[PDB]
Formats: sequence, C-alpha cells, structure tokens
Amino acid sequence: MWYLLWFVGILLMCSLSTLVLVWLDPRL
Amino acid sequence: MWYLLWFVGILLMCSLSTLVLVWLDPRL
Amino acid sequence: FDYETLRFIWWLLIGVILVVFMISDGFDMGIGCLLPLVARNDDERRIVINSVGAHWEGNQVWLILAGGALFAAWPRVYAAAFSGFYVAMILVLCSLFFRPLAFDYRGKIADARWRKMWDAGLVIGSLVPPVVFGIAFGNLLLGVPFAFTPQLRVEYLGSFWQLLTPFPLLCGLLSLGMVILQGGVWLQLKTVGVIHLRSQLATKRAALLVMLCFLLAGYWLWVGIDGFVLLAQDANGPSNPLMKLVAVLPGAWMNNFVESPVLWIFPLLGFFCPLLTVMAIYRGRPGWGFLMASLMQFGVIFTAGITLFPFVMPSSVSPISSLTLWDSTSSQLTLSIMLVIVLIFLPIVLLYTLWSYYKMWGRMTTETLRRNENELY
Amino acid sequence: FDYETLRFIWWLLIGVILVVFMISDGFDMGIGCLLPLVARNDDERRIVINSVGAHWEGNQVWLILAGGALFAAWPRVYAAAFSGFYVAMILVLCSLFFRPLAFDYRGKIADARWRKMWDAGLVIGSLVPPVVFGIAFGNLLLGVPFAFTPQLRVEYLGSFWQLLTPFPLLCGLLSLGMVILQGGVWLQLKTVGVIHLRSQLATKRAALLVMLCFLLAGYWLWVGIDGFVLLAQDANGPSNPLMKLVAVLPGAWMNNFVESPVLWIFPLLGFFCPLLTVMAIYRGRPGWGFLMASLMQFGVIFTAGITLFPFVMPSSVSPISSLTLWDSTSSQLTLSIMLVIVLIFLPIVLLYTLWSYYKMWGRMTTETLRRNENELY
Amino acid sequence: WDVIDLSRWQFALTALYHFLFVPLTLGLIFLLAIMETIYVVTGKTIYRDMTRFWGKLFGINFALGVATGLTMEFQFGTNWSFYSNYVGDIFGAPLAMEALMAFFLESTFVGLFFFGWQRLNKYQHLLVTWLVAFGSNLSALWILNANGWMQYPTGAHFDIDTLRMEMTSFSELVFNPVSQVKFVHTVMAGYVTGAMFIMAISAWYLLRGRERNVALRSFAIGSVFGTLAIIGTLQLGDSSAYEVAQVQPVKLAAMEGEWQTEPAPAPFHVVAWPEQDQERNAFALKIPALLGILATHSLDKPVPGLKNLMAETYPRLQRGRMAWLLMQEISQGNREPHVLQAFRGLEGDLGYGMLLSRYAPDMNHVTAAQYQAAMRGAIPQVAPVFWSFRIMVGCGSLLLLVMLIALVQTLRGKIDQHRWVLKMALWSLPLPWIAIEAGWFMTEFGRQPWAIQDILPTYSAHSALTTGQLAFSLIMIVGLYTLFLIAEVYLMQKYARLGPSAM
Amino acid sequence: WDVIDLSRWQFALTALYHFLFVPLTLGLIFLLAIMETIYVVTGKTIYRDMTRFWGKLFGINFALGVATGLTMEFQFGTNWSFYSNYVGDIFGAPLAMEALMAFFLESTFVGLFFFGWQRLNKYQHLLVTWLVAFGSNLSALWILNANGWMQYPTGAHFDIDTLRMEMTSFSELVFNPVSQVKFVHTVMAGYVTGAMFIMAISAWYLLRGRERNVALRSFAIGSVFGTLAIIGTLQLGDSSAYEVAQVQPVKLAAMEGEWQTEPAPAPFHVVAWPEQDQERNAFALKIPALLGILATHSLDKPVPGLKNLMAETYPRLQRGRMAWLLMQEISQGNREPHVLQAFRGLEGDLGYGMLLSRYAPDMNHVTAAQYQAAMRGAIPQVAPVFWSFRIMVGCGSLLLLVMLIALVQTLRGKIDQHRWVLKMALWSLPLPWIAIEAGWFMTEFGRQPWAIQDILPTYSAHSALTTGQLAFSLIMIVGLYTLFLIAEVYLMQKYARLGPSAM
Ligand SMILES: COC1=C(OC)C(=O)C(C/C=C(\C)CC/C=C(/C)CC/C=C(/C)CC/C=C(\C)CC/C=C(\C)CC/C=C(\C)CC/C=C(/C)CCC=C(C)C)=C(C)C1=O
Ligand code: HDD
Ligand code: HDD
Ligand code: HEB
Ligand code: HEB
Repeated sequence: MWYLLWFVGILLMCSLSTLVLVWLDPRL
Repeated sequence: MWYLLWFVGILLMCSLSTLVLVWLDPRL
Repeated sequence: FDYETLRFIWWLLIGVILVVFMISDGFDMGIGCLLPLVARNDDERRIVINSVGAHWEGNQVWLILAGGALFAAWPRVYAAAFSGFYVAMILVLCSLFFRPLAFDYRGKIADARWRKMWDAGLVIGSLVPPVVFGIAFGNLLLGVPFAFTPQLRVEYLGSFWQLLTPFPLLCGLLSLGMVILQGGVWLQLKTVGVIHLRSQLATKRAALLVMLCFLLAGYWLWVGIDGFVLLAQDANGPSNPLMKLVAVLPGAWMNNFVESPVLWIFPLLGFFCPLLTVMAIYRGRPGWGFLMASLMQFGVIFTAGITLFPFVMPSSVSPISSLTLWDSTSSQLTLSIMLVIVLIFLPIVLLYTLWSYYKMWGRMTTETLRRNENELY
Repeated sequence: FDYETLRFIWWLLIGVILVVFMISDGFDMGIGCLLPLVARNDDERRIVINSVGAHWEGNQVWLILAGGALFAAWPRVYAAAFSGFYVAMILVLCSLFFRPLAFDYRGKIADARWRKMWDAGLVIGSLVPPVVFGIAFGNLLLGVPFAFTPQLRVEYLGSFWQLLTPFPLLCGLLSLGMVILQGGVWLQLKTVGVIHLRSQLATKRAALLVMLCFLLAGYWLWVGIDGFVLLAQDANGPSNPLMKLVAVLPGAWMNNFVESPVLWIFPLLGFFCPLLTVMAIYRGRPGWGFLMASLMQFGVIFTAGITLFPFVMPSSVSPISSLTLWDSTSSQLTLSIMLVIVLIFLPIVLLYTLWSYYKMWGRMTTETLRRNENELY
Repeated sequence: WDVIDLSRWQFALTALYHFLFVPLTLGLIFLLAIMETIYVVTGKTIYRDMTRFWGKLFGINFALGVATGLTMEFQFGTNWSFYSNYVGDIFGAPLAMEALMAFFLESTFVGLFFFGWQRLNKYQHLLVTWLVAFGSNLSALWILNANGWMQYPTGAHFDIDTLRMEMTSFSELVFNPVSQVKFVHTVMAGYVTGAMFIMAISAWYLLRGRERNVALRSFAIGSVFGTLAIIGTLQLGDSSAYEVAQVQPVKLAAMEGEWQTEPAPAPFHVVAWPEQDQERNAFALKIPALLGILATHSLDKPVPGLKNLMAETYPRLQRGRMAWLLMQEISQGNREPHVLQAFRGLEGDLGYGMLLSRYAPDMNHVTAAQYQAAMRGAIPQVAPVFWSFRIMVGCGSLLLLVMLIALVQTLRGKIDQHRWVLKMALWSLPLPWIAIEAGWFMTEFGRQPWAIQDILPTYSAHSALTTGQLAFSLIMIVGLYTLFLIAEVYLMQKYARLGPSAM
Repeated sequence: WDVIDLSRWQFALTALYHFLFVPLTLGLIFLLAIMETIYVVTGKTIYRDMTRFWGKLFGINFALGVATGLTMEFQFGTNWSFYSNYVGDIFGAPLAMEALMAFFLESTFVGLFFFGWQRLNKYQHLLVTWLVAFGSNLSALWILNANGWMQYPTGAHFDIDTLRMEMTSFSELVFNPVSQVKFVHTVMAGYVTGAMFIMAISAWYLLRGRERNVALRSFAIGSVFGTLAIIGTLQLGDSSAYEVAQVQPVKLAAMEGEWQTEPAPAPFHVVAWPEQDQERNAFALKIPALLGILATHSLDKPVPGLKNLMAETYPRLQRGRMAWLLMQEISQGNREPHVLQAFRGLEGDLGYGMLLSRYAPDMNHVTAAQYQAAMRGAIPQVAPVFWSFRIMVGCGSLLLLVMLIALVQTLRGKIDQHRWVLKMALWSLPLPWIAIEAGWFMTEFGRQPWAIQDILPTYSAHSALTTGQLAFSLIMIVGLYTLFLIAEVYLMQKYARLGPSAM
C-alpha cells in the first residue's frame, strides 16, 4: 500500500512547497 | 498503516483547497 | 514495575486527576453558582461568564479524563459506581447538559427571558454535580448496598432515595462550599470592582462553611460510622474481589491516621487552608489565596482517599465483594501501558494548558467587555 | 484465451510493435543519415535536427518497448539473440549513445568543431543500428550458430566476423534504404525549400535501392538458401525447445506463401509501396507518401515474419533447439497478463502520441528557427 | 417493552443524536483551518470574515456536540455494567487515551481559538486552529479504534482468575485492520458532511443577491474539499466492505441479503425484501457476477450464506454450551484438574454459551428446539441492514455526482451562471446526514446478536436495572435532547439567515 | 580476471554511471513542476524564468540518463543469458510494463515540454510537466519492483517442463513488501538529491551578488522539498532496514557486522573491521540494546548471526545437492515415477545445489571441505557492506541536519544573512550522491552469493562469453562513459556559471 502513500505524499510535498513559496514571495 | 495515509491525505486535501482558492481568487 | 507498586501508582494518579479536576471545575462551578449571588445586572453576569468562558472547556475535559481513567484502570469500580448511582449519574448528566449551551447560546438573543432561562440552567449545572458527587462520596464512605454474584456480575440492592441520609448530604454541602470558594477566589483573581467585594464576602462565607462542615464530618466519622478492615488480600494477585477477608469494626476509618501519624498533615492542611486563603484575600494577594485553595482541594481529596486507602466503594450489605484498590484493577500489561501513556502526555497537557492560561491572562473589566461586546458571550 | 491463440496473438503483437518502431525510428534515422547528404550548411543542419527534435524521444522509446516485450513474451529468444550477437548489440548501444547527446549538446557551443563532431556522432548513431539490425535479421533467416544443452542453457559457437556473409549485408543495406526513405518522406512532410528538393531526390534514390534490394533478396532466398521445416510441435504444450522435430529442406521459406496464396499480398505490398510513395511525392501529396512508406515498412516486416512464421531465430549448427513462436514463450498466466496490460495501455499511448504530434505540427522553416534560435537546438 | 430493548433504544437515540453534530464539527473545523490558512498566505481580509462567520456556526454546533458527548461517555457505566466489567481491561485504553490527548487538545484550543483573535497573532491563531482540527480528528480516531476492536477482537484472551477478557498485545489492538478503515471512512464522511453544509449555505446565499464575496469563496472551498473527501470516502467504503466480508460474514450476508451460498459469480441484489419467516428474498433484482468481485477482489471465492453460517455455528453452539458449563463450574470454586485442563480447550466459544443461556433455561439439558431458536437468533434482522446499506450507497453516489458537478462549475469560474446547480447543492444538504446515519445504523445493527463479535452477546451485557428506573432516564434525556435540538436548529437557521454581513 | 568477475564489474560500472544521473532527474523534474505550478497560480513571470533555467540543466542531465538507460536495458541479454532464460517468465512483466507506460509518457512529454512553450498554454504546459514527473517516477516504480522481486521472490514456482521459474500470482508480485519500501525509499532519495542540487547552486549564486531573485526562490523551494524528502527517506530507510531484517538475515548481519547470535539487547556496532579470515570484528564500538530494538521493533527477538546462518544453510546445502541431482536426472529425459515424486519435495533448495555445483566438481561425491567452502561462499564480503551502510547512514544524518538548518533559515526570511549557511549548502552537494551510491552498492552487494535470493547464484547466472569478447565491450563502454561524463560535467559547470540571466 506504499504506492498510494507515496503518491499522496509527493502531491502533499508539492502543494506544501507551492504554498510556502506563495506565502514567502512578498516577504523576500 | 491507514492512520499515516489519512494524515498525509488530509494535509494534501487542505493544501489543494488552499492552492485552488489562491489561484481562483483573482478570477472571481 | 511490580504489580502492587503499579496499582498504588495508579491509585495515586486517580487521586491527582481528581484533585486537578476538582480545582478546575470547582472554580468553574463557583463562577456558575456565584452568578446569581454576585452579579445583580446583565452586564455583571456577562462579565462573570466571560471570566471563565475561554478556559471552561479545558476544565470540563478533566471530568471526561477522570471517567476514562476510572473505566480503564478500575473497570469494576467504574461499572459498580455508575450502575448503583444510576439516577445520580442521570441527574449529573442532565445538569452538565446546560453548561455548554448556557455558555454558547445566551448571548445570541436580545430577549431577557432567554438570558434568564440560560442563566438558571448554568446555575443548575454548576450546583447539582458537586452536590451529587459529594452525596456519592459520602455513600461510599458509608457503604454502597450492592453485591457480586459468584460470577463477576454486579447487582444493586438499593434505591436512589436511600442515598439521601444526612451524612452524604453533609458531604455534598461540603463539596458545594469548596467549589463556591474556588470560584470566589478565581473572581478575586480576575474581576475588579463591586464584583470583587461581593466575591470576597462569598469566599469568606464559603471558607467558614467548609471549615465547619469538615469538622462536623470528622466528628461524625469518628463517633458515628463504623469502618471496613482489610484483614488479608493478595496485593500482587489477580483482581478477583471475592478472594478477600474483611470485617467491619467501629472507628476503623481512623486506623490509617493512627498507625501513620505523618498522614495527619492532609486533614490539618485541608482544614487550615480555608483560613489561610481568607487571610490571603484580606491581605490583597489573590495568587497565594488561589494556591491555598488548591492546597485545600488537594488536602481534602487526599484525606478522603487515605480514609479509604484499602477500600474503594465498600459494600455495606455484603462485607465480601467490596472493591479495593488491589482488586478491581485491569491487568498488569494494560495498566503499565496506560501509566506510560499518562506519563508521556499529561505533562504536555499541563504545559500547553498553562500556556493557554498565560496568553489569556487579561482582567475582565467592564470596558474590555464593552469593546468586544459583539463576540464575547 | 487458448495457449496457442495467446502465443499467436503475442507473435502478431511483436510484429506490430516492430512495425511501429520501424516507422518511427526509421524516419528518425533517415533524418540522421540525410543530415550530411542534404544539409550543406549549419542552418540547414539545425533545421533538419529540429524537425524531429521534439518527437525523437517518443520514437526511440519504441525500441525499449520492443526489447522489453521480447524479454517478457520470448525470454529464450531475447537471451539467445542478445548473447549470440554480443558484439552487434555492443555496437548498436554505442551508436545509440550519441543520439541523445548529439541532439542536446551540439547547440550549446559556438565552435564549429563541436558541432561537426556531434553531427558525425548523430550520423553514426542513425546509420549503424539499422545496418546491424538488418545483418542480424539476415543471419536469423540464414541460421544462427548456437545450440541448447540438455539443461536449458544456451552457448554460442560462432564469432562476430562469421555474421558478415553477403546476404545479411544485403539485408542491412535494405534496412538502411528503408530508414533513409522514411526520413526523406518525413522531410517532404515538414521542410520546404532546397531541403525539400534534395529530400525528394534522396527519397527517389532510396525507393529504387529498396526495390532492387528486395527483389535481389527474394531471388537469393528462392534459389540460394535452404529453409527449416517444423514437422511436429505441441502448440499448447510447455515452452520446451528440445521437444520438437525439424528438418532442413531447400526452398522451405516459400512454403508459407505457396500453401496460402492470400499471404502473397505482403511481399507485393512491400515491393510496390516505394513506387507508390515516389508517385505520391512527385504528385505533391506528402501525406499519402508517408502512408505508403508506413505500409512499405509494415509489408516488408510482415513478409519477413511470414517467411519465418514457425521459426524464430533458427539454429544452423543444430537443427534441434531452434527457437519457435510456439516454444521460447513465457507461461500462459504472464502472457495473458502482459496481453491485457498492452490492450489497456497501448491505445492510450497511441492516442496521446498522436495528440503530441498534432500540437507540434508546424512546419520547420528558416524564419521559425531564427525566431526561436535561443532555445531550439 | 423489555429492559434490554429499552436500554438498546436509549443508546440508539443517544448515539444518533450525538452524531447529528459530530460530522459537521469534523468538516467545519478543517474548513475553518483552510480559510485561516488562506488568510495567512494571501493576506486578504475577506477570508478572516469568512472564518469568523463560519466559526460562529461551528461553535453553535460544537456546544451541543460536547453536551451529548458526556452522556455518550457515561452510558457505558450506567446501562452496560456487565459489558464494561467484562471488556474494560481492553476497552479502557482507547477511551482513556482519547480524553487524555485529543479531548484535552480540542477543549483547550477551541476556547483559545474563539477568544484569542485580538491577543494571538495570525500565525499563533492558525496553529491553534490546526491543533483544534487535529485533536477533533484524533478523538474520532480513538473512539473508532475502540468500536473497531468491538467489531473484530484482537489481542484478547479470556482469564479464569478475573472472569474477563484481558489485553494481550497493544500493538495489534491499535492497528487492527477493521479499526483503521473504519476511522478513515468515518472521518472522510464527516469531511463530506461539512463540505456539503458549506456548499448548501453558500448556494442559498448565491440564489439571492445577498452575498457574493464570502459566498463564492466558501462555495469553492466546499466544492474542492467535498470532491476530494467524497472520493476518499467512497474508496474507504469499498475497503470497509472488503474488511466486513473478510471478518464478519454474517454482517455481509445481511447487507447483501444472501441466504444460501451460491457459485462464484454471485449476483449482487439491488432491490430485495429479506423476509425472516422464510429464509429467502422477495422480488430480487440481481446483477450477476458483481458482489463476488467486490467482496473477494477475485473469482472462485464463494460468499457464505446465512443458512451456512447458522449450520456452522451449531457446533459452535454446542462447544459454547460446554464452555459455559465449564466456566460456571470454575466460578463456583470447583477447582478440579480435569475442569482446569478442559477449560483451556473450547474457550473461545463462551459467547455462544451465553447465547444458549439466553435461549435455553436449563443449560445441562437442551432440546433441538432451543438450538434452532439460538441459531435463528444468531443473525440480525436482515431487512433493516439491507435497506440501510442500499440507502447509504445510493446517497453516497448522489453525493459524488453533486460534488463532481459543483467542482466542474467551480473550476470553470462560473458558479452562479446556472440556478439549477445551486438548487441541487441546496437540496443535497440532508443527504450526507441521511447516508451517515444509515451507515452507522447498519454498522451497529449488523453485529446485533453480539455486543462483542463472537465474545459477548448484547442481551447478556446489560446491567441490572428495572423498567421504571431506565424509563425515567430515557424520558428525561429524550425531552432534553428534543428541546436542545429545537434550540440549536433555531439558532443555526437564524444565523444562516442573518448572513456574514451582520457581523 | 575471471569472466564472471569482469561481467559483474561491467554491470557495476554501468549501473553506477547510469544512477549518477537518475536521482537528479527525479528531483529536478518535480522541482520544475513546482516552479511551473507557482507560475500558474501566482502569475508572476519570475518562476517561468526559473523553470526555463533549471529545465536547461534538467535536459542536459536527462540526455545522458537516457543514453545510459539503453545499456542498462540490453545488459541483461548481453551478459546474463542464463539469468534471463531462468527468471524471464516473472521478470519480464515489470520491464515490459515500465517501457509500455512510464517510458512512453516521459519520452513523449519531455519533448512536448521542451518545445511546447510557445504553442501550449500555461495550463497545458503545467499538465505536460506533471505528466513528465509522474512517468519518470513510475519508471523507477516498475524497475524497483523488479529489483525487489529479485531481493525477495514471491509468486514463483519452479517448473520441470520449462526448467525455469514461472509466475504464480501477479498481485503478490506487484505488492511484495520489499519492493514498495525500496521504491518509496529510492524515490525519496532522488528527491533529496534534486533538492540538494538546487540548494547548492542557489547558495553558490547567493555567495556573490550575481543573482538574488531566482536564487532566493529556488533556494526556498529546494529547502522545503529537501526537508520533506529527507524526513520521508529516513523513515523509509528505517522501514527498509526492518524489511531486510525480516527477509534477508544474511544481509542484515553483514550490514551490522554480527557474526555470532547474541541475547536480545544486541549491541549495535558503529565502528568495526569485519575480517573474514576469522569470523569476528576488530576494535568494535558497541552501543548496547540498539540494533535489536530497531531490527525487531521489540525485545526478546534475537538477531541471527553469520555463523548460525551458515550452520542452518548446511542442511539446505545437502538438500540442494539432492535437488540438483534430481533436476539433472529429470532434464536428461530420465522420466522415473520415483524421481518425479521426489523432485516435488526439496524443490526450493536448487540454488544451494547450484552453489555446490560451483564449489564441488563432482556432485555425486562431496567431501566436508567442499561443504565448508560452500558455507564460506554463502555470505558476501562483510566489510564493504558494513562500511557502505555506515557511510550511507552518516551522510543521511548530515543531509537531515543541513536541510533542517536551511529550512530554519528560509522560514525566518533571512537566507543570505549568514555566509556559513550558504557554504554548508554548497559543500553538502556531493553528500546525497555519495549516500545514494553507497546505499545502492550495499543493496546489490549484500545479496552477493545470489542473483536471486535463495534461487539462483550470480556465478551460475552468467552467459557463455570469453575474456576478450567481454573485455572489448567493457573497454568500449568505459571509454565512452568517461568521455560523456567529461562532456556533461563540463556543460553543467558552464551553464551553472553562466546563470539564468544569460538566457
Ligand atoms: C480524621 O480525618 C478526617 C476528618 O477530619 C479532619 C474528616 O472530616 C473526614 C470527613 C471528610 C469528608 C468525607 C470529605 C470528603 C471530601 C470531599 C471533597 C467531599 C466529597 C465530594 C467530592 C466532589 C469529592 C470528589 C469526587 C468525585 C468527583 C467523584 C466521586 C466518586 C464517584 C462518583 C464514584 C467513583 C469512585 C471513586 C472516584 C473512588 C476513588 C477512590 C478513592 C480512594 C477516592 C479518591 C482519592 C484518592 C486519593 C484516589 C475524613 C474522611 C477524615 O479522614
Ligand atoms: C466521529 C467519531 C465519534 C464518535 C463515534 C463519537 N464521538 Fe464523541 N465526539 C467526537 C467524536 C466522536 C468529537 C469530534 O470529539 C466531538 C464532536 C463534537 C465535539 O465537541 O467533539 C465529540 C464529543 C465527545 C465528547 C466531549 C468532548 C469534550 O467536551 O471534552 C465526549 C466525552 C465524547 N465525544 C465521547 C464519546 C463516546 C463515549 C462515544 C461513544 C459511545 C462518542 N463520543 C461517539
Ligand atoms: C530510479 C530508478 C531507476 C533504476 C534503478 C534504473 N532506472 Fe533506468 N531510468 C530511470 C529510472 C531508473 C528513469 C528515471 O526513468 C530515467 C532516469 C533518466 C531518464 O531519462 O529516465 C532512466 C532511464 C532509463 C531508460 C531510458 C528511458 C527512455 O529513453 O525511454 C531505460 C531504458 C532504463 N532507464 C532502463 C533501466 C534498466 C534496465 C535498469 C536496470 C538494469 C535501470 N534503468 C536502472
Ligand atoms: C455518509 C457517507 C458514506 C459514504 C459515502 C459511504 C461509502 C460506501 N459505504 Fe459506508 N459507512 C458510513 C457512511 C458512508 N459510507 C458510516 C457512518 C459508517 C460507519 C462507520 C464505519 O466506517 O465503520 C460506514 C461503514 C460502511 C460499512 C461497514 C464497515 C464497518 O462496519 O466497519 C460498509 C459495508 C459500507 C458500505 C459502503 C460502500 C459500498 C460505499 C461506496 C458506495 N460502509
Ligand atoms: C541517499 C539517501 C539515503 C538515505 C537518507 C537513506 C536512509 C537510511 N537508509 Fe538507505 N538506501 C539508499 C540511500 C539512502 N538511505 C539507496 C540508494 C538504497 C537502495 C534502494 C533501496 O531503497 O533498496 C537504500 C536502501 C537501504 C537499505 C536496504 C534496503 C534494500 O536492500 O531493499 C538499508 C538497510 C538502508 C539503511 C538506512 C537507514 C538506517 C537510514 C536512516 C539513517 N538503506
């Protein structure tokens, strides 16, 4: 079941990075 | 192992909703 | 961990949880009970309600924690106590119904009847549970009429009305006095003004009532009620209540204090703490008063526990099958697992509850309420 | 699905995959081989390279798909073919090394020597693999010198130099002609100008060469090379190459066409398609020319397959242990699983490759290259 | 009415009433966290107004949820004394740990979130909201872990010395296959409920010109969250069906109305009337080779029928009778070496012994009629389980369709262009509640002859209470719950009609 | 040199060289997807320049990755004829399916992504980039599934008729426990590699005043992605260690340098010299009760030692000798009913029979010395595995520390305020590559006496090739790979020095 876990995890990492960059872009 | 899967999945859903709203807010 | 040591540690943990819940929900229910006795105006009622509005949930959750800890560590005590006191538990549940709704609904209707009704509901929900808990504790100290079949099934041989003897009523009055004193001290800690003076007077009266009630209860237990003696019991043996020898002797409740004179500190502490907190309030130092009140709650609860050190809810009708701390306990594995879980998580819970108190330490004055009148209930 | 039907279906699927790969990498390697024969300038070389720059990866992946399909459906054929032709496979790997690097690196250095070196590498990588594949196919049609031990282990009894007989060289020349014709037709489909005329001339020459080479190969196979006959073989039996009866007879390759006259369409189609595509190119309709070229590739490949319908890589030294389509096959379960996976995914692959071609259908003129000179390589 | 039936009805009403407000809290707290996160990231103050307006309703629902939670907690001790005394050694760990961690987190930080707007900064407020959501979900995690252990006992062994089942392995108690799937499924259902609630209110706002700034953003959040949650909950429902098929064949047979074992292409009924007087269905509508594929994930794996299950439990009934006789002999102090050695064998059938005790006045001598009655009582009422399962599946499919349409309309950027989309979003509001109540009822009624699966029947797990003593409590709680529901629904309607513009 | 050793070295060099460029592609494609997603959402054109600049280097690495992939594909047939002929029926499904789906997706859409900037819109380009990333990851998924089946065979049974192992169950072939953990672990390691590459280049830019707009955003993306990926890869490394302990005790013993079985508090060595002449370590540094907790997740579960494993394989060696004799009799056409019945038993030890065949010239008569030699050869060289494991763990810990520091500096918003942070980010660039190569080498060398675990030894899996024939190929590929590495590293250095401002 690690395949679905990896899929959800990589999408989560992608979305977290996108959100952090959206929040942090004006502050740079 | 469904507990970790649920945790990652709910965080993924949260981040996806946040990203969709960030993208869609100017278009409204 | 040895099984006997594990059981003693969990008994002490139950005592500590009860003390903490008593302190928290005691100042909470003191606010609830002093709402009509202090706040003569709608604004004053709003002030006293918002004094504990933010932290009341984290104080009520201690009651759920105590219930779960009883259900886990002492399933037999949990089942017997909540089955024999069926009407009592129904009453306390009906009382606790109102508190969340009273907090969250009375500020959403402009009508005065709605506010009066929910204030009455809050007062009932802050008054009934302490009295019923005191009555149940007094009945435990007197002997619950229940017995165990040869198969470990519990049946009750009494009614709710039989629990209304004068001694449990006195215990309930003592518990009500303790909680209203805690609430008055908390009002001293937060509110400033006429509410402060009224709460000081109420705290002095509550301390006098608590001291007198405690002395009367001590005398009555000394000369009026016989006690249970645990002749023999396997401390490390399986939790089988039937396999025990127990006889009823007069004045057996004082055996724990007489055998160990060092244990006399708890009754003395619980008796002299109300005087100390009255002195602190009159000295203008509410923090030391709150500390003394907390020590009073701890001392009274642990005095009650020490008086019932080898017996948890003894049975009056049948001397045998009276639950103890050695019996009526879960297996060693689950007891140890629960102990390690508590040791891991309880300090974190205390830490972040203290942080939440720190972030919300502002005094609840009239101007602060008026500034945020739209949101505060 | 019946085991015999499953094996025949997978043989047909291997043929179809080979046809599609031949079409795609054939126009790709035709571009690669016509780079020096058509583009006399750096700008023209850049144009012809960028003509297939976007889609070349999706054409090369067909080779990997063919290799994986051989390794899955026919592990024995895969192992024997890639072990006997060890030097040949090393050469084709070294040739295919350059194509990705030649595409992606020559446009990042301003020096002319770097561009010339990578153009030479690309030409080598587009020229060698078709010739070596033709040589290997000719050797298969002639008989690979290998045998199987009683335990199913394959050993080789030949050298690389022994594969350089005139017939496999002719087959390699035919394959090179086919791929350069496909590349010339693709140039007709995209490029406009002097490159168009040069590619038309090259396509006509390649079609003439392919027709002559095909006729010569047909005559030589008719009168020069004896064939293998599969006397008896369990179609539904286990894939054990040893359990078979086979004898070598002259003119046995034409038995499939003589027994079934309807199968003569494939040789006729593969022989007359180059003439049709030359006519289409001279008629000014490159689309029909490309269709005719694809039909030529399909017809020639399936003619080669039909000539070797009951034999896949026969062994010349040992008549026995010659692999067939009935033998040298995986078990029924994995064969069916692979078939259903292919039926599920291959149509999707074709659909989105066609979509990718549709989105990138713009002609590669000089002005388009100059506009995006910074990014296009 | 009987005392046992009255207590069962009281627990039914209390659980349904409590869970009328739990999924809304679960969904709404995470949607509030979403709004707070958007406010922190983008910096626009509209989402702060959105989260304030929705947090008002969140608190309105949360108060009554907390109120019902106390009764749900104390009902085990008040009405199930024998059940608690029997299974406490293994059941107390989740109940205690939940209150120790998740209840504490949610209770403290909900007040901190409501009253910490002016004091705490944006980041601290966001962290507090996330803590509230995670605690609220962990409470459901532990409660559903306990319920899953009830559905499928694990790490449990009977002990003669304490006459109760004691914990054997905490690791397999926490990670039992049923509990994880049940937890994820229920939490996803709560997410769907919250998202549908938000979407319905936003659609009602958009049907008029009252609100268009808060309404559009709230509708978009609800649509995206609901689509993701409905996909997750459908997948977890399929997984739960597989787990029920593997663990509790009786419940699966009741759900699908299968009476007799049939070949591998077992036809999945969609409409049937599972009469119990005759062990057969009526006017069944069968889709061939459908239930066998879903339940066993393959073919050649027949699904047992109710008749076969009863036939298999008959020897289990005999062994349970023997075990009950041996246990009664042990409990009376009759310490015989033969009895001690014999009790170790056939020890796991004691639940069937209790079933026979209910169905046979004399354990020593039992006739064939009593065995037949016990076998008949070994299965639940098939028709309510079947219809509840069908209702839940249909409502889930309708939720999937509605949320897919809403997501398609949202991504296009044209939400208010079609009145019918908003009307569909509004009229789909009760569907998540109907589906979730039906699913919970099916879950807790498919195991009807067992308080604990194959361990303790519900009839013998009841306490020693009289008709009037239980009726007083039932009447009191029913009246109080009716009044509280009226007040809460009135307040929710009033503040949904008021709109975010009022505050 | 020997032919078998030469082929092993050729495969070693080819695999290492190919995997010098795969993790970079895996990480960089997802980081490019992140940049494209940010560009689509925010709308700012800076991220478009960022993704163009990083996609240049991505393509530079991707070309050589593709170039090495072809040799990796054809090496099975060129140098392992017997291995392929033996295990193809079960090994072809992942290899074929990967090329069928993931290779096709990545190959088509990488060209579509490079050349579709002007034609495709922003959304289509984003979808194409996501498709490229998912295909690149699915290719790794299928390849690592094949490698995991190699590490732990599942759904495989020997067949007398075809003299090979044939697939028995595809479901357990895909979902074997080793393959999933290996796939997730390797993919997370590739993510760490890509994030560290981005962070190192951004830190090099920030050390000067050359770039501050692209560099800061790229550093932030790399830091967040690297922290998440390093947490994931450490967790999956622990899971992989548990799986190796459960499945391949010999590999675990070689990794931890455990020679003799020791009580449950087994001390975890951190520094040792596993000499093989004497089955013991040298100057070991032992931390008590550490390896037993990690390997078995509990206590009272002793970890077997190498000596005990050899002693247990000795009867397996005898059974394998019997099985090899029976199989040779079967293959020669000697169809005896006794032989047919006897071969069904002791059928799974044929790999030990092949080991004895290597270590015993005469199978019929074998002396004790030959058995001792086979037992000695049944375990890999302990010292390289031990040191590779230690190097990988240490580099992983250093990566965790560096990425945590980078994340802390990024969230504070002050990245360039400390020169030492940027210097640490730069000097940590080779560490992910060192760790990943060491981990792969340990993985493929811990199973050294087995091409397939307990099925086929590597020595007997070799094809029939001569010294010169293999040496020519080895020299050719080594020279070409050296030239290609020089050219690729020169281009990467040149375009990292050039900077995004040039384009
Ligand atoms: C000579 O020394 C003494 C005196 O003179 C100084 C006295 O006056 C007295 C008489 C004084 C008293 C009876 C006062 C008792 C104390 C109080 C606060 C009044 C009772 C009211 C309360 C609200 C107490 C808190 C209790 C609850 C919230 C739950 C009550 C229990 C219920 C419903 C059933 C479940 C059973 C239990 C929790 C029993 C647990 C076991 C115990 C030993 C008690 C807890 C204490 C410990 C240390 C574990 C004593 C005993 C004495 O020893
Ligand atoms: C979704 C799973 C779920 C289920 C099946 C139940 N609960 Fe619940 N419960 C919640 C999830 C939840 C919660 C999410 O934690 C709630 C919802 C509203 C709230 O305030 O917290 C709630 C509240 C709540 C509270 C009040 C929390 C507090 O104020 O500190 C208690 C004590 C319980 N529940 C206990 C129970 C018990 C003993 C149940 C079964 C007999 C039960 N709940 C069913
Ligand atoms: C991370 C796991 C991984 C591993 C262990 C391997 N590969 Fe690889 N391979 C990739 C992951 C990958 C990839 C991510 O798909 C690559 C990286 C660069 C690229 O272009 O694709 C690559 C490229 C690549 C290609 C070229 C794809 C194409 O151009 O269509 C082929 C044919 C193979 N690999 C085959 C193999 C074989 C047969 C291996 C083992 C012997 C192997 N790879 C090791
Ligand atoms: C509302 C919403 C919902 C949804 C969507 C769903 C979806 C579904 N589902 Fe459900 N469920 C429910 C609600 C639901 N659900 C509930 C509430 C429950 C209870 C809890 C658990 O999970 O368990 C269930 C549960 C359940 C079960 C049981 C399990 C146990 O008991 O554990 C089953 C069988 C089912 C079926 C199903 C299906 C087939 C589907 C798909 C169509 N489910
Ligand atoms: C670089 C990065 C990295 C990291 C971080 C890691 C982290 C880790 N790790 Fe690792 N690994 C690796 C890289 C790595 N790794 C590789 C490459 C491999 C191969 C593949 C697989 O996964 O398998 C491994 C694998 C592995 C193994 C084996 C498995 C198999 O074979 O399957 C082991 C035991 C380990 C240990 C470990 C640990 C303990 C840790 C924590 C510290 N690993």
